[PDB]
Amino acid sequence: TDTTPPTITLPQEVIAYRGEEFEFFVETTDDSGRVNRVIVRNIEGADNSTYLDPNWIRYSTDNLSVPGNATPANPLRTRVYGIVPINHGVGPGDRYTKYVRAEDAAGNITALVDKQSERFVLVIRPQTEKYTPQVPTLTYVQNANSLTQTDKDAVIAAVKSANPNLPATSTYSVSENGTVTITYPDGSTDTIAAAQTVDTDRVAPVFVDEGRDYIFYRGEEGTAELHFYDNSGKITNVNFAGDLAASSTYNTLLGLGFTFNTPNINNPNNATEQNPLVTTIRGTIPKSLPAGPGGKYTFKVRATDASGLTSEAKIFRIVFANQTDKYTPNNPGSLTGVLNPQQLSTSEKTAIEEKVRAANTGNLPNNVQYVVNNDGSVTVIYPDDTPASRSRDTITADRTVQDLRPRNS
Ligand SMILES: CC(=O)N[C@@H]1[C@@H](O)[C@H](O[C@@H]2O[C@H](CO)[C@H](O)[C@H](O[C@]3(C(=O)O)C[C@H](O)[C@@H](NC(C)=O)[C@H]([C@H](O)[C@H](O)CO)O3)[C@H]2O)[C@@H](CO)O[C@H]1O
Ligand SMILES: CC(=O)N[C@@H]1[C@@H](O)[C@H](O[C@@H]2O[C@H](CO)[C@H](O)[C@H](O[C@]3(C(=O)O)C[C@H](O)[C@@H](NC(C)=O)[C@H]([C@H](O)[C@H](O)CO)O3)[C@H]2O)[C@@H](CO)O[C@H]1O
Ligand SMILES: [Ca+2]
Ligand SMILES: [Ca+2]
Ligand SMILES: [Ca+2]
Ligand SMILES: [Ca+2]
Repeated sequence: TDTTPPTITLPQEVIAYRGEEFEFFVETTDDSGRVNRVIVRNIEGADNSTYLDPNWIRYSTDNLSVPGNATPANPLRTRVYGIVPINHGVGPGDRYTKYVRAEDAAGNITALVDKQSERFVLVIRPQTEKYTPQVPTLTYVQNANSLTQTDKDAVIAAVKSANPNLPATSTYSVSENGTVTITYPDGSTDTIAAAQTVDTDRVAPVFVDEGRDYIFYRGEEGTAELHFYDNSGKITNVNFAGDLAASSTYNTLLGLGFTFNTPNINNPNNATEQNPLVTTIRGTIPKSLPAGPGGKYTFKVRATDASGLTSEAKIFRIVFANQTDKYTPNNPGSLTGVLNPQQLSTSEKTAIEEKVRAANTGNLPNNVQYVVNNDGSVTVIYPDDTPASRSRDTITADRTVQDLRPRNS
């Protein structure tokens, strides 16, 4: 006859967080392979007792009283589960020792012995003891002792972003100096100290292209890309009219129809070292302005961050240049024969221009004017050429002309 009770395997300690659900499994086997009952109960009561408290601890066995439910390979599984009430205590006495018994098909039941037989300890802990908040990226403010409401909202957002595994219903408050209090649904809390959340914004925005000269070719549309970042990574305004003198040159550039575009000026995180704020200046220096010593505009630009720290006016220049500096003419594919190198005919000059034009398509601007001189050399005149600023190239006669006179005897 089967005279042996079943074997019960279960965790000795189960940590349950106040307000959340818990669940774990009891595994029961017997030598006979069959178990008829699994029970969870308080230690007190008679041998036949099934009384268990509190009401929220629950349990269930899905396959009781069947052959093969309880062997080494197909153990009987009992689910113990429930939801800890939201107002439960979390003091050292907020724990529960409950006893587990099993009975086989021949009636052998496991022994029940206070503090000695099969049992688990259910310990109730606050939700804060389950989570460890990640420190956020620093938020830079005007005054670390007295944050504004947009500073507080900026800290909360950066704490939320670094902690996406905190409970959905967690509430957050930021103190006057930035100290973050995370409050969990059970009322337990957590604090991020001001040192890890905020700092007084002390450094103004950096103009990366300080002292740069951007070459604009007269008569050709060009662009200049200006770069700024900030330690906060946020820039709220770029100013080109800081003082009367900067306001005048800048106003002069707008008169020529230049535009100034900063597409990400109203966005957050728009100005970091890696991904800097970009101002693009776009326009054409007309040919009426000549290149040379005074062919330039000196600008002073200032940028401000969200803490209102404005930088000291910094400098860049637009520098005018002639189209000749940018282009280099191709030589024609063959020379043109001339009866007299001293003085080319009209037809001779015409064939030369045809070949020089044909060799430069895709290289020089389509509206370049070629002047074939009397000696067969070629003046290339670019569209921006003016008396006050010449923009021309020369192709020498030895690249365009071939003597066709016969040789002596
Ligand atoms: C049989 C014998 O010699 N003596 C027992 C005596 O031990 C028993 O006291 C209960 O015994 C169990 C034994 O596992 C625990 O020690 C009970 O204490 C705890 C628990 O851990 O379950 C303490 C805990 O702080 C309490 N939790 C809370 C939130 O207060 C619980 C809780 O009150 C109980 O689980 C109630 O359901 O008790 C200990 O009380 C008593 C039986 O009453 O006397 C002999 O039977
Ligand atoms: C503020 C002070 O103490 N005195 C200012 C004096 O600085 C200012 O003179 C202008 O200063 C700016 C600097 O902000 C430039 O240096 C101006 O010179 C140039 C330039 O911008 O490089 C010279 C250049 O040849 C000019 N380019 C042209 C004509 O193509 C330009 C251009 O005329 C201006 O940028 C147009 O605004 O100027 C220099 O004139 C004067 C005038 O604002 O006011 C005093 O009070
Ligand atoms: Ca047995
Ligand atoms: Ca915590
Ligand atoms: Ca700053
Ligand atoms: Ca040239």
